[PDB]
Amino acid sequence: ASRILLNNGAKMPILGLGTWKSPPGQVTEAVKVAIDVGYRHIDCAHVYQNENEVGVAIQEKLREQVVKREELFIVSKLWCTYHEKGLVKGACQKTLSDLKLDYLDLYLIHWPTGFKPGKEFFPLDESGNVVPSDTNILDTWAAMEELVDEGLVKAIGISNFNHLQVEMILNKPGLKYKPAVNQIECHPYLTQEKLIQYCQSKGIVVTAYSPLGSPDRPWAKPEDPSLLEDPRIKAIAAKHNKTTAQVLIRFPMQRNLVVIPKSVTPERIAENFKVFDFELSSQDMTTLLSYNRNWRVCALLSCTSHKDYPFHEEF
Ligand SMILES: NC(=O)c1ccc[n+]([C@@H]2O[C@H](COP(=O)([O-])OP(=O)(O)OC[C@H]3O[C@@H](n4cnc5c(N)ncnc54)[C@H](OP(=O)(O)O)[C@@H]3O)[C@@H](O)[C@H]2O)c1
Ligand SMILES: O=C(O)COc1cc(F)ccc1C(=O)NCc1ccccc1
Repeated sequence: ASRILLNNGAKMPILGLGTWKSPPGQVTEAVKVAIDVGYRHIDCAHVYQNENEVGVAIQEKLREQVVKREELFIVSKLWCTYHEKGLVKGACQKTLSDLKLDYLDLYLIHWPTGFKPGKEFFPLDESGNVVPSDTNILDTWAAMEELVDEGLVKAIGISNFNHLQVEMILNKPGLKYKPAVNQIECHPYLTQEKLIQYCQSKGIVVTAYSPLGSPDRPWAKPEDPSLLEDPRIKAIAAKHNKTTAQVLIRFPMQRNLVVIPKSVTPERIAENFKVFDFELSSQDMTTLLSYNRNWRVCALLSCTSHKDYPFHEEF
């Protein structure tokens, strides 16, 4: 099936288009192309600095009647400097304004780490440490719940939450809406079995980010592992007459995950969508899982001292 049922009753397309690092001068056409070739889910964030341009594409396709709003699933994320309960609504409204929408299908707490509010996405002390917020994440969650009740978002969720942090939300006194989704890094070098099992057992859908290993991540080093160039994954792809990227996208789909590969290249946007016509064997799946190295694309040293930094825990 092309969609997965969320715990709010809505269906979420299991394939979406990522937009982190998509240049503002290219992302409008990227999203237009994606919608033209069948994508119905776009993953966005305020911190990506391109929501206005993403919105231009969505709006044109709605105006052109290529797709109805109800058929789209648009996701964005609350940045760390907006965890203060009194700032959450305004942050959501800014994202809605930029995307030119009157609701989001899903709004995520981007990271469990709250930062000092202000214009800077990463406010630093004079010694280079990120400056935290004293806001409790349970209070941030209550503010997210208000967005559902005010009609700004259809679903709320979390991102980069470790299992104890997910548990904190699930155990929140007076919890009104469970998180619908936990969006986490996941690919054959960071397979996330423990966290995935935990979330799924609680009815939380997992979205896999950086499924191709984020080769355009700005902190990449030449000697880093490369999923797209792994000869073992290439061999599995060859067996199926698919590309390595297509195998990397199909892999999380067969684990009942949502997956959000990013591209601004029209040929690749189309390629990445052509993943509903083959099946990896159980053996293929277990073989891909065996490549786990606990290797993370997404982490940040400046935030490792933050009390809510998610990656000290095993999972
Ligand atoms: N919640 C979070 O904290 C978080 C963190 C990271 C990512 N994300 C989300 O997840 C999305 C995906 O992750 P990502 O952007 O880190 O990396 P990714 O999707 O794993 O990889 C993107 C890179 O792969 C290239 N690529 C795409 N398709 C390809 C294909 N078929 N063949 C060869 N190369 C291909 C892209 O190049 P071109 O664009 O030049 O074609 C780009 O350099 C992000 O854009 C964002 O929406 C969320
Ligand atoms: O956060 C994303 O979606 C992708 O990464 C970025 C995307 C951006 F646009 C800007 C920054 C980052 C970044 O460094 N993230 C790592 C991080 C952020 C916050 C707390 C702990 C680790």
